[PDB]
Amino acid sequence: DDFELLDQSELDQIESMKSTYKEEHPFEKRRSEGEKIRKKYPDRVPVIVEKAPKARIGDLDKKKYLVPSDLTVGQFYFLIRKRIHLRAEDALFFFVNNVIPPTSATMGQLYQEHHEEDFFLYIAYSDESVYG
Repeated sequence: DDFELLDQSELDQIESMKSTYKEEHPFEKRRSEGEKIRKKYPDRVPVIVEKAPKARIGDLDKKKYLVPSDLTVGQFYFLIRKRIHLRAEDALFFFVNNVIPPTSATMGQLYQEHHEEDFFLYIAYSDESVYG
């Protein structure tokens, strides 16, 4: 009948993606490490990469990556996929705040828009194209 007005704010209402890393490392320790690493490497951003709970592909043992601010999401996909156990026929998707980012985005763009108050950017991955 009538139009439905979609609002960007809806994206922000979803609950945060799971992060064992956040839960098991006290906030102040994370924030101190993130601030220090940002000062040390002004051309890089610190990223935490974790499996979405519903993902059906292999887990990732190493979570902490320091990435060039100009690396693109497509390049990051290549590098991270190399480290996960999945079939060539398995898919791989990344999520930042529950949303799949563009292949063309840079890690510095994602970091500026989405880093948390500990100065880390959190990315989840799944073989499914929805976070859960």
